[PDB]
Amino acid sequence: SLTEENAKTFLNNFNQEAEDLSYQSSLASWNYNTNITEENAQKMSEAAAKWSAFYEEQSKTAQSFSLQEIQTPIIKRQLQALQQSGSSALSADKNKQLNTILNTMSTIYSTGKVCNECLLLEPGLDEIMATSTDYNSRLWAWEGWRAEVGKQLRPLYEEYVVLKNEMARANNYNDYGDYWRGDYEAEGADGYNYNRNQLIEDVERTFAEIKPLYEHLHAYVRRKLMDTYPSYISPTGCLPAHLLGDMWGRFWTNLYPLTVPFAQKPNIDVTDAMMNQGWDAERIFQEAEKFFVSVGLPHMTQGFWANSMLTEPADGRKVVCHPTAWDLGHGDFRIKMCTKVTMDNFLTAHHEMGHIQYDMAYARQPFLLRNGANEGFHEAVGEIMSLSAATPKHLKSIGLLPSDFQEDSETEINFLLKQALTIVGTLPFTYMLEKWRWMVFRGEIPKEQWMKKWWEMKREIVGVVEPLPHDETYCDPASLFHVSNDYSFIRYYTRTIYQFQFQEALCQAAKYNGSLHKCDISNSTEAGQKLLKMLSLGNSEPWTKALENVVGARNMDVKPLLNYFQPLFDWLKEQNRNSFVGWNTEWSPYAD
Amino acid sequence: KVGGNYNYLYRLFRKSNLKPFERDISTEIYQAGNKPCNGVAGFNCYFPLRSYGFRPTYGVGHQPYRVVVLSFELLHAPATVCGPKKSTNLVKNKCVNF
Ligand SMILES: *[C@@H]1O[C@H](CO)[C@@H](O)[C@H](O)[C@H]1NC(C)=O
Ligand SMILES: *[C@@H]1O[C@H](CO)[C@@H](O)[C@H](O)[C@H]1NC(C)=O
Ligand SMILES: [Zn+2]
Repeated sequence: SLTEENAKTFLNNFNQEAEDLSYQSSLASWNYNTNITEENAQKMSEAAAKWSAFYEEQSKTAQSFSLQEIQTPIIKRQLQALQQSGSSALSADKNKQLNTILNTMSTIYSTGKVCNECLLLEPGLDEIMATSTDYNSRLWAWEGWRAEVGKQLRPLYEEYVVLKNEMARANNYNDYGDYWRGDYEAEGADGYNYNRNQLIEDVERTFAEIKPLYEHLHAYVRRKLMDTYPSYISPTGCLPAHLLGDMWGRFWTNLYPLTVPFAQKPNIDVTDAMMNQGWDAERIFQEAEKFFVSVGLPHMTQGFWANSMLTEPADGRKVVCHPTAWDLGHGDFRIKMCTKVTMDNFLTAHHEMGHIQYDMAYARQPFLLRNGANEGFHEAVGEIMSLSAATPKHLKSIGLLPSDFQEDSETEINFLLKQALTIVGTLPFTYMLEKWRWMVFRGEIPKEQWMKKWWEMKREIVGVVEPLPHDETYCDPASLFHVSNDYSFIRYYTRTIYQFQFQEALCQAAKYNGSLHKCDISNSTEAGQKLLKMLSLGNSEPWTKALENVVGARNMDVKPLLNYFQPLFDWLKEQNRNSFVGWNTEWSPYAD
Repeated sequence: KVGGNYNYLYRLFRKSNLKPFERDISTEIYQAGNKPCNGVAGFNCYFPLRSYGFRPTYGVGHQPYRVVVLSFELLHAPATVCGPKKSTNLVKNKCVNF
């Protein structure tokens, strides 16, 4: 007669129907991705619409069971994971307006072009911003892009922010930033309870420790770019936005040819060594399976080798040609990837097999809990596999590098620098962008000072100065893919922290004596059973408890990140002696 | 079946558990809550018999598995089901055990 058993029966029925409906939707999506046609696209759209209708109907029906009467914790968590409405809180008119604005912004961002040659975003602009080293050739493209796309998305983004705030207020929240940070909200005991407002205080604390390393890296990059840009870089100033190897500056990996510690000893590439042995896609997948079994993980399913499309189809099928790990359900785990015999694809195979093994872990949990702890766990569990499989020891153990090779200091320094240009260089950008979006959604930044405060944060946090003045008529934040299209961006910082946390926790448990970046979890079963303890829980427990099962801490920790690049940190600190680590927030390339 | 073998059904909800060797073929709506169901499905009125989505794309834990249970009954009545008896060859002009 109690509402607890009624809610349990309702959740059982919902899961029983979802394990079929979501499975059919995922099967339709996979059939569309295999052979992109019109009929498959229509079937996928119909399946997705049916699944969304079922989910919203069940959410509307589940709101009649308040969590105060539910005593069982898992049942309460399952009910909370479903009572969340989301976009259905708004009325029909507001929802239609928000959808139209989102679609218009997506169409403008996808069909954007910059001409005074005449190219588009991906064909010409990306290649120029990645490879070209001329000042004007990059400046004109950057200015044209952030003047066209920004001024075309500003009036739509202004109303998009208001509509998202209205949706958040209708969903019992305050602002869109709190709704996005609500994913890291945990519930449990006195020690396993996390609040949304605590993330704002913890992110800044975690970023305060990575400041000296980022300052040294920025000083080194500036000193190395002073050569190629003699009359465009100040000795005690910031770096232009169009000289970061990217349109926005998210990844500084394109600056490796210009910023190299030791050019006479390039990085290690096993492409030719893999081609000589006669390997292929199936060999790479078998080696990845062997690596994942050696650490002590469950064995791959048979359907992974028959139903999954591991290689590019030669039957004329048009695939999106990008890596993805699909979990259709009921024991169906597939990988859709443009896999080749290259090294980057070799690492991406292990990265996706990590997500697959993650999906194969929480399958015993109910459907309402078949997901990671948060958005920063699912993508970080797979990254540590690629980090541990790209070591010179694993390559020699598998047979890609001969035994006569020995680890050199200059090669390790170059590898650490190339990894920091991609991992350490994106954290300040992510933090600054997320702080800006949070302060804009919260209404702290007036609508007449968006660009001013944006560039001030670019000067103070990322240390990036604009090459030309941009007033409030532009909208450079909206020029990003994650900002134009509705998507979260704070997940990348948490992922970068949690991957190093997991790496250190799994390397200290195997009693490894050496550098953190040279760890090797192979031939160590104790490193797997300790990891699965977190992989088998998923969303059934708060993320703090799942994090405690691996590293012991119940919050973010940046000490493993600083310990990962400790030799590189010392090398940069020793090389940047004849310079000033930092940047003044007054220099301007446009000003005389 | 590729499209789906929805011919096999299974009971998920019921008032109480069954007894040893008991069969239930009722198709009545499961009265979950205090609301008296009137043959229609909805809130607190769910259908007890659900269907299997058997498809070849499943893994090893959701594929159809056929299970047979052989139970032996040895009541006081005389037994009429004995195992296969063995046999041998015959012997001539020699005393053996028959
Ligand atoms: C994929 O679609 C193309 C276009 O009609 C067709 O020629 C090809 O046979 C299809 N392949 C499969 C496996 O269905
Ligand atoms: C694991 O042990 C086997 C057998 O001793 C050996 O052949 C292999 O190289 C080892 N792998 C690593 C990574 O130590
Ligand atoms: Zn990915």
